[PDB]
Amino acid sequence: APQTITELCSEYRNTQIYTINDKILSYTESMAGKREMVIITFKSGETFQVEVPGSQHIDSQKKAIERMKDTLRITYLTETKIDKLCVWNNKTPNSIAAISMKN
Amino acid sequence: APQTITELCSEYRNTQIYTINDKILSYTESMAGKREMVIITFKSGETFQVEVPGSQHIDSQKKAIERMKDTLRITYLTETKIDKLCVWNNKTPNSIAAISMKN
Amino acid sequence: APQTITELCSEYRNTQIYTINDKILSYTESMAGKREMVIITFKSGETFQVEVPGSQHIDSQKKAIERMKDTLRITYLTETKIDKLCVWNNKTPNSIAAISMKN
Amino acid sequence: APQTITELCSEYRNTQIYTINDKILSYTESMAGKREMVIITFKSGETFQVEVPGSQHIDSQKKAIERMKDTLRITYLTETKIDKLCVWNNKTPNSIAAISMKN
Amino acid sequence: APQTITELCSEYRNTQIYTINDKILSYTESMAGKREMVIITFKSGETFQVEVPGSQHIDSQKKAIERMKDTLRITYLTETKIDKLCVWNNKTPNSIAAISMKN
Amino acid sequence: NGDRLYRADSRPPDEIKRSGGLMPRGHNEYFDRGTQMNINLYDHARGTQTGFVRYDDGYVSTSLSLRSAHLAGQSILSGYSTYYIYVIATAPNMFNVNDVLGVYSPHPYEQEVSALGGIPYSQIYGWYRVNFGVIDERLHRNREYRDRYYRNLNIAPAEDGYRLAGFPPDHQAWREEPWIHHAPQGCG
Amino acid sequence: GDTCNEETQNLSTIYLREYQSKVKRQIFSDYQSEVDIYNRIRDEL
Ligand SMILES: OC[C@H]1O[C@@H](O)[C@H](O)[C@@H](O)[C@H]1O
Ligand SMILES: OC[C@H]1O[C@@H](O)[C@H](O)[C@@H](O)[C@H]1O
Ligand SMILES: OC[C@H]1O[C@@H](O)[C@H](O)[C@@H](O)[C@H]1O
Ligand SMILES: OC[C@H]1O[C@@H](O)[C@H](O)[C@@H](O)[C@H]1O
Ligand SMILES: OC[C@H]1O[C@@H](O)[C@H](O)[C@@H](O)[C@H]1O
Repeated sequence: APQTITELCSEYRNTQIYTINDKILSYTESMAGKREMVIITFKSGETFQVEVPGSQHIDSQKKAIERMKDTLRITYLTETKIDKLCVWNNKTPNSIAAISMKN
Repeated sequence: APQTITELCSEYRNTQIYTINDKILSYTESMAGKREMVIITFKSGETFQVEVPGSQHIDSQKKAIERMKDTLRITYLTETKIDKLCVWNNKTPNSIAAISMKN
Repeated sequence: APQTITELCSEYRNTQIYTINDKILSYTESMAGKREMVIITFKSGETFQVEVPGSQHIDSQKKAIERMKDTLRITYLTETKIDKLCVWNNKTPNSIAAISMKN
Repeated sequence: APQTITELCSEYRNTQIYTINDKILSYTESMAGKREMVIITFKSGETFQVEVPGSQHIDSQKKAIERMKDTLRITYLTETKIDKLCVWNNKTPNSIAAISMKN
Repeated sequence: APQTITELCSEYRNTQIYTINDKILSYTESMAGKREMVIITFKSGETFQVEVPGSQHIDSQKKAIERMKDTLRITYLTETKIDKLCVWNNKTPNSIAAISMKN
Repeated sequence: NGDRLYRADSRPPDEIKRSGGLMPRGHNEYFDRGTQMNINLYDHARGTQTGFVRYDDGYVSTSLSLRSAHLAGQSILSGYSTYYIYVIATAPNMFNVNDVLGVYSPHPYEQEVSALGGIPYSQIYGWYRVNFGVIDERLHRNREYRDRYYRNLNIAPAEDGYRLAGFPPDHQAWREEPWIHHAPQGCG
Repeated sequence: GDTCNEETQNLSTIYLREYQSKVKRQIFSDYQSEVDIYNRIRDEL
C-alpha cells in the first residue's frame, strides 16, 4: 500500500497535493437536501469540500466519507494543524481525498 | 458546489441566514416518541431546532440530521462560537439547514 | 414544535420535570442480556434510567435511545451540569424522556 | 428496573461484583479475526475482557457490546475511576457484564 | 481468552510485536477509492497501516477495523503513548492487528 | 529542576476555575481572543503590581519552591487573611526569565519562570490555603489536572524564548549574542 | 520602531495560540463521541 499521502495522491488522476500546514479557519456543515456536505477554508484563501456521496463513489468510500467529516469537525474544534491535503482538482470547490496531520 | 453558507442557503426556499456570533446557551435533547429532536437557544433568546425526520426529508438527509445533532452537542459542550445559521423559517422554532463557525 | 423541555414534557402523559441543576453523581452501564441500559444517580438521591428498547418504543425512538446514552456518558465523564430532566414516572427508576443543559 | 449495579448483578448466574475503585492501568484492543476484543487491567493485577460476540449473546447485546468497548477506551483516556464491575466469573479473564463509575 | 497482546499476537501467522512506547508522530486518513485507510508513523521512522476491508476480513472484523481507526485518531489527538503494536508483517506498511497502551 | 512550580495568589480556586486558569492582568477567560492583550517578556519582568505577584504584560510569574512563593506571598498579599499557593506543572508555555533575558534579567535573584498567556486550569496540580500567613500544608489536589499529559513535560528552552524576549528596538541586547541570531523584524 | 514591538507581539501571540491548541486537543477530546458508521450508512449512501 502507499506509505505517505504524497504516494497515495499520485496514483489517482486529477489530484494534487496542497501543503497547508495551518489550522482550519472556518467549518460549514449542511444537512440541506442534495447538499449534505462539509466545506472548510484556510486563512490563505483556499476553500475545500467533502463531496455529497454520489454515483461516482464506490461502497467502501461511502463509509470513509462519514469518517472524514468527523475528523474535520474535531480537527477544526481543537485547532490542530493540517499538514497536507490531496484533492481532486476537477471539482469546485476542490474535493478532499486524503489529509495528514503531524505533531 | 456552493463555497459559503450564504451561497448554500440561497439555493432553497423559505430560508434565512442568521448572524449569531455566540456560543450556545442551552441544549435540549429528546427521545420521546415523535419528538426525537434537539433544540438550542442563545442568550439573545433565539431558538432553533433540528427537526424530527419526516416526509419532507429525502433519504440522503437522514444521516445528515444525525450528524448535525452530533455537531450541536459538541459545539455546546466546548462553548464554541457559532458564526451563522442557515435556517428554514416556515417552522417554529426555525430549523437548521446549515451551520458555520470561524476561528 | 415545542420550544423548551417544559413544553415538550407536557405533551406526554405520565411525565414530570425535575430541576436538577447539578452533575451526575454516578453512571452505571450494563450489557447484561435484557438489561442493556444506563442508570444515573444524583447527590439528592434521585435515580433515573434510560430503558431497555422494547415494545413501548416506536422505531423512531431507537436511534434516539442510543444518543441519550452517549450524551449521559459524556455528561458524566466531564462533570457537565444538567439543568432539567423530563421523565416518565410510571417506571422504576423513572425513565428519562429528555434532558436540558444550560451554559 | 434495577436500582444499582449490585441489584442488577444479582439477577444473573455466575456473576460477581468486583470493587475496583481505581482507574484502568492498561487497555489492549484487538481486531484479529475471532479475537475482536478489548482487555483491560488494573494496578492490583486483575484482568478483565469484553468478550467477542458469540452464540451466547442475544441480539440486543450486540449494540451493548460495542458501547461497552467505547466506554472502556474513553474511561482509560480520561483516567476516570471505576467503582465496581459486575463480571461473569465462568470465563478467563472474567467477562464484564456492567460497570459503575462514581463522582 | 488471551490476557495480553503478546499472547493474542502469538496466536497468528505473520504477526510480530513492536514496542513503540511513544506517541504517534503523523496521522494520514484517506477516502480515495480502494485506499480507504489510515497510515500512522512514529519518530523512529516506523510506518503502519490499518488496511482496507477486503475478502481476507470476516464479518466480525468489519466493525473492528472501524474501531481501530477511531482509536488511532483519538490517541493521535491526545498525544497518548502507544505501548505495543501486534502487526501482520506480510503487508507493506505492516498492518495493525492489535494495540496496547498503559501509563 | 523538579517538575512543580509555585505561585502565591489571592484569587481563589473556583474563580480560577471560571477564568479557565491563572490569567494575566486584564484577561478574563483563557481562550478569549477578543480581549487582545500586550504580551512582552521584558516589560513583564520589570513591572510591579500592588497585591499581585508579577502577572502583567501577558505572562504569569511562578517560583521554583513553595518557600520562595511563600516569601513572595508574605511580602505582597500580607493584609489578606487567606490567599492560596497554586502548584503548577512544567510545560512549554513556561520560560525561565534569567535564561531568556540573560544579563538583562531585571530581578535575577528571584529566579522567576513565567507562563506566556496564563496557566490553564488543567495544568494546576493543586493548591495550599494560606491563613494569616501560615501555610495549611494539606495539599488539595485539582480534579481536572491532566496527569498523563503533563507528567513528562518540561519548561520551554531559552532558545525558543529569545525571539520573544521583547527588548525595545534600541536595546543593545538585539546587537549581541545570543539574541542577535533571533531578533524579530525591526529589532536591531 | 513599531515593527520591533508589533513583531514581538505577533510572534508571542502565535506562540500562545499554538500552545492553546495542545490544551484544546486535551480538553475537547473528552467530548468526542464515536459513530457506528456501518449502521449510519446501512439505510443508503
Ligand atoms: O471518488 C471521488 C472522485 O471521483 C472521481 O470520479 C471524480 O472525478 C472526482 O472529482 C471525485 O468526485
Ligand atoms: O428538508 C427539510 C426542509 O424541507 C422543506 O421542504 C420544509 O419546507 C422545511 O421547513 C424543512 O423541513
Ligand atoms: O416511549 C417510552 C415510554 O413509552 C410509554 O409507553 C411508557 O409508558 C413510558 O414509561 C416509556 O416506556
Ligand atoms: O451474555 C454474555 C454471557 O452469557 C452467559 O450465558 C455466559 O454464561 C457468560 O459467560 C456470558 O458470555
Ligand atoms: O484479516 C486481516 C489479515 O488477514 C490475513 O489473512 C492476512 O495475511 C493479513 O495480512 C491481514 O490482512
